[PDB]
Amino acid sequence: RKANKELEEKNRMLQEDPVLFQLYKDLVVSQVISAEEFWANRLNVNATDSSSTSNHKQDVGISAAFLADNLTSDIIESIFRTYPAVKMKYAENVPHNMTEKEFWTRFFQSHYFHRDRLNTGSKDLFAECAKIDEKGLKTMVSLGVKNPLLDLTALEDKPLDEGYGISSVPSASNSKSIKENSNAAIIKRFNHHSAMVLAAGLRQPAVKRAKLQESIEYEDLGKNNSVKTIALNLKKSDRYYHGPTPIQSLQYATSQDIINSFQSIRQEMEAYTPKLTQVLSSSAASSTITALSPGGALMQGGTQQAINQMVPNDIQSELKHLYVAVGELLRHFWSCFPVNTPFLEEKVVKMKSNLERFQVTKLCPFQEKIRRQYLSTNLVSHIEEMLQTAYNKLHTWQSRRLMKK
Amino acid sequence: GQVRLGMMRHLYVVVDGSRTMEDQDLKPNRLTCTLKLLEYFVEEYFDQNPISQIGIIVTKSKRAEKLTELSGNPRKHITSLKKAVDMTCHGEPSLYNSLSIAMQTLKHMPGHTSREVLIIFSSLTTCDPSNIYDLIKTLKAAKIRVSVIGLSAEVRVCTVLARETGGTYHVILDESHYKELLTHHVSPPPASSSSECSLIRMGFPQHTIASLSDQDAKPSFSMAEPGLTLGGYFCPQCRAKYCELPVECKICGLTLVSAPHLARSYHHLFPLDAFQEIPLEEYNGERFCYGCQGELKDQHVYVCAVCQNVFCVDCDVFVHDSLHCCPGCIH
Amino acid sequence: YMESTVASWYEQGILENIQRNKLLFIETQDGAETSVALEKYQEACENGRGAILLSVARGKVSEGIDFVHHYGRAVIMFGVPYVYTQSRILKARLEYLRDQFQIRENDFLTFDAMRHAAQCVGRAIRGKTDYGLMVFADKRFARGDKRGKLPRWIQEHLTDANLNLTVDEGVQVAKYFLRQMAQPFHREDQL
Amino acid sequence: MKLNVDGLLVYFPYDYIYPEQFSYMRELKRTLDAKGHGVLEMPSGTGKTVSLLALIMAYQRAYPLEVTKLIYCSRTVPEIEKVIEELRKLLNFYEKQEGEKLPFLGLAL
Amino acid sequence: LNLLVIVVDANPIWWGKQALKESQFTLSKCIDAVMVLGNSHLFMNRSNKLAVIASHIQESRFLYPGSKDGKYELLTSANEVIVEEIKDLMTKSDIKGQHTETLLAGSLAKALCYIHRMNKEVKDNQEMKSRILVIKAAEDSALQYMNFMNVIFAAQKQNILIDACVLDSDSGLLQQACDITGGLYLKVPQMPSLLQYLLWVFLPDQDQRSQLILPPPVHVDYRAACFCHRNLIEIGYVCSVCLSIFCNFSPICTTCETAFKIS
Ligand SMILES: [Zn+2]
Ligand SMILES: [Zn+2]
Ligand SMILES: [Zn+2]
Ligand SMILES: [Zn+2]
Repeated sequence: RKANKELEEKNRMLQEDPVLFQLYKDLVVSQVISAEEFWANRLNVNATDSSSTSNHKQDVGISAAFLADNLTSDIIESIFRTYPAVKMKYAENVPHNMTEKEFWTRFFQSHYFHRDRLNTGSKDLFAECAKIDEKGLKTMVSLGVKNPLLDLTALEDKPLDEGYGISSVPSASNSKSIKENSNAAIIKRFNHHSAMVLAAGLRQPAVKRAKLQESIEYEDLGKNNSVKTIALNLKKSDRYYHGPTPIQSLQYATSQDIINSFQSIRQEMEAYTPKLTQVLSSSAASSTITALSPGGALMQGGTQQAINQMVPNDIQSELKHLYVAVGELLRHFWSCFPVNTPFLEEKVVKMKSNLERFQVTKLCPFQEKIRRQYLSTNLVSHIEEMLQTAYNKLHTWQSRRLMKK
Repeated sequence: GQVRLGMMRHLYVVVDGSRTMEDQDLKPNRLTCTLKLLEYFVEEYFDQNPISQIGIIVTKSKRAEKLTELSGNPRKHITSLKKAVDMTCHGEPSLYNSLSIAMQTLKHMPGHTSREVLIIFSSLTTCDPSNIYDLIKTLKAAKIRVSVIGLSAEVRVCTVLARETGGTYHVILDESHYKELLTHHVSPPPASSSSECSLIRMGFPQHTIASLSDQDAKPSFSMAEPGLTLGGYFCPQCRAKYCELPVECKICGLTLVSAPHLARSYHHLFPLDAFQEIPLEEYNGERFCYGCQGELKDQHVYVCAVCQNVFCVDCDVFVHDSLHCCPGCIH
Repeated sequence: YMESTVASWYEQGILENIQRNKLLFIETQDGAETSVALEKYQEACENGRGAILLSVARGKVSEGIDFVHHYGRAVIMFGVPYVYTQSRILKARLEYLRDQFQIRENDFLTFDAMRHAAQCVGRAIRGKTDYGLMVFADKRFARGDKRGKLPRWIQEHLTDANLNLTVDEGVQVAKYFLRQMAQPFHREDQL
Repeated sequence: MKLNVDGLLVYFPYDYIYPEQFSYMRELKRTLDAKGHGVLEMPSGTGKTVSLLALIMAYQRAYPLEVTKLIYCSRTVPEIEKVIEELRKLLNFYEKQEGEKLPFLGLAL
Repeated sequence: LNLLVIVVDANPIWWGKQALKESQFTLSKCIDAVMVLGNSHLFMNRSNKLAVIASHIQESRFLYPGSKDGKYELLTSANEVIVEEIKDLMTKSDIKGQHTETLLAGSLAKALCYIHRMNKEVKDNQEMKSRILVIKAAEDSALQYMNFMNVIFAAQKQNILIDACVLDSDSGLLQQACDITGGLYLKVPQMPSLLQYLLWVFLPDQDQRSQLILPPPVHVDYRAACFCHRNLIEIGYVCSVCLSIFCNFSPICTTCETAFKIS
């Protein structure tokens, strides 16, 4: 019952991830800790459905145009972002007096299924609404970024004068055809689709001059070749030369031995070209072979590796459950443990960790009694080593902080 | 460079899965060549920087997919790339959600990691859920470094991305040039005046076999289809059981490193120098190679700076690529 | 002619594919609609999504405008600056140039057409360090007199192999052009 | 780059040109040796306005005894402003090289 | 096609103390076991190659790079030049006092670049599996550890195996190298018997390591100390500028004089 919600969460988990549900039971159901703590400190998930959505790139009416032959696909979500008039129309139509049954029944009508006349398929009226949004930005609605950039004087220079001019013939009030008007209308729709796309993806002296400025700037010489290099001139590199190898017993004796050894080995290598020193070498060959063989010297009675493969499979399943559970326990313990975090909230979390630790040891002893009393094998004492080290760090931290009282 | 480098390095590879990955400008289609050189990239990066990690996102159909999580062993990544040969590459790529998830993890991470993203990016049309300019201002303010390797074209956008996240943008001619670019991004890139210079607490667990023929041992399974582990590497912070030593402590937050791991990347700190390259005969009273005792049958003689001994071309490539030290200056 | 061409690029199934590769911004003879189409054409380049501005080689679109370092990479001159609404000011100025000056009919028409075509395609190298594709799209620019009246700094780089290319041969020359000319061409390659 | 344009030193504004700039000097060497109009063709590579002004200032500096006023004529209003500001860059370079006294009433209209 | 590169630690001081010991086993049987291993390796297949390097105290001079004996001439002439070269090397020698401990990093460097050039010599049909035997008898100096790891990682990249027969004393860096590269380590328990270990534990090539049952791998110590007090560390403090191991926490980093940011 717990929390109308959470009850679905911890539940959804317990159900799915079979390696995690198990754990959740082995810990909560086993009476070691409480369900809230476990689901509480187990935050590991994604940000959103994709950490954002897919912005309307372009051709949101012409990606899979008018044919699938608050949730939807890429096209419906991009229209929901892009044209908020269609958003408010979806607020009106769908909320009042019709449903998707009636609305899609009125969608398989002409211009979308009967192929009547609308200069293109089902994105044609969307392009007409984008052209109306462009004409609202040009006629009804205005812009925003218009100061030194998009200067009024530059706009004033264009369009010549109202009175008759040498080449006034520019916009003709006459000459409105069918195909010519359609081509002009298509251009307006495409230009505003880009403008709406810029508006949807928001979560002249302006452009040409600003990128000319980006090409300028003396950034290279602004600071330095490679910013502020912290030149790493090592002080004591001899610590690198003889590294982390411990100091071997290296006591070469007095330099009289240098002179004695130089004398003896200059006299020694004087002899050469015996041809035959192999009387001793045949002795060596009869002797070298024995070392190679297992019998005699050079064998350690090694590579034995005596194992205890008696009841493999179900004990392996037991140990999978156990190492998952104790991994989660020591995960929380050594994750909160390391820095003391000297306040009262973290110390209270450490006390809850202490309670979970003691009940974890009780559940581990119960699992060892219920498991290892079957055929008398399979030391589980590694998990007891891990939990004993948790026990030890807890008591050592307690004595350390009581010394730090 | 004798400059500070970012040596703990959570790099994070974002591959296209666009429509333009299927174009055949390379000798196989771009997906296959890119993925082959990323297999080589993961190999050489884990061969040269052991502490660091990689994560792989395929960006596909205006959405981003964390294909392989941020880990530090080449087996899982190369297994996933051998899987990802078989993909489809359909739809335009969104560089928003993938950079958002990478930012979300790489905002609160320890300040000393040079958190780096490498975007192998091909196509031209990118759909932006928010505002692209505000995303770059945010990613400029969010501590991370993003470098883009580009295919077929150069957008002033990849230049702004590279110079602001603090990265570098490059466009590809060939197989060989693209190998040179990924080899350029293997090495640890130098740090800005912004990244934290912390002191991470480290752990050095010794190897532990079965004590004395398992006389009072601690038989465990593992810690991340495992068998019965008799012995191995412990974790002194928490005293757990790890098979492979270079694993970030899964239940403590310590980083566990063997003695070679820090010594595998010491050559970045006391680096090499240049070889004085001279082709002609030129006063050579030392006819033989000081590298490997051979004659100089070609007209390229290479002489070091400090000791100024003699080296040939084979010793040049070998010293400057693999051995990373002059054999003379050791003596 | 642009009206009729972009008309018959729609009934014929072409223009959606051009949409799939880049974003069109067609021109109109409004004073404000052209400025909005130009502004979205320059915003699309900043977005990084491919754009493509198709205009008329006579109007104000190509008078004030100067080729950008990255605002126009490939100036596509459709057609030869030819009109179809000439009353008799043209015929009378040509009769004058025959009579009282000595300049032929077919000489002055070719001169006027080529000064407009190479005007709208001749400001590309705004900065010496820029790469600019400039295609001429119809066969008449190869016919010796019309090619002979392009300026010398464009005839110098007009190769006989490039003369009368196909569409796809021109596309492959464009690819090899851009790939050979997107590399680091630093100041040290110019001294 | 300190050009000798047969009478005068000329400080190339920023300091970057192709070898065609040396050829450029020869082309107007003919233009102001004899006064009488003259039609040039520099393509769009070199500073269009910058090229049309460095050498004319070199001649007027070498022998500025027959020139009262320059009337530049560019058509579009942005070009009017652009050519004035490139002339202003060249005067700022000209006064960085010299001192402070650089009398010069540039003026758009 | 295989390439054995024997490296014999010819410390004149150590073998001089060994020859004044008046034991059975002197340098003559060492270099003779080296040559019998070399002739055995050239003897096992026609295509095999051999190179024998001798690390002296101050120089890495190579030894290696009719049939009166009755051996193959390409073997008799090679044995004659190796014998005469070690007699010219070790007998007529020098004497210095500041540098008297032997080296192993330089001879391994020469071996690495020699295997590189001999792999460039190989044509496209055949390929070459290579390894480096190291016959060590002296005490390695600690002072070249910075160098020594580097050649190991070169042998990690160049896929050259490393094997080691140590004679008198154990060597942590060399068992470390034979652990990293995938080679093999062996400490001989009785010296006069040195020749055939080379013949059956170090003679067999890469496609006989997997067939033969060999002496088992000793556990390798990854001991690590500070640069401060040289004592053994289980938890250390490592800088991110100097990249150096400190044992106890200190304010001012000594290795690179770092103005340490304190929190
Ligand atoms: Zn731990
Ligand atoms: Zn040197
Ligand atoms: Zn060499
Ligand atoms: Zn330091």
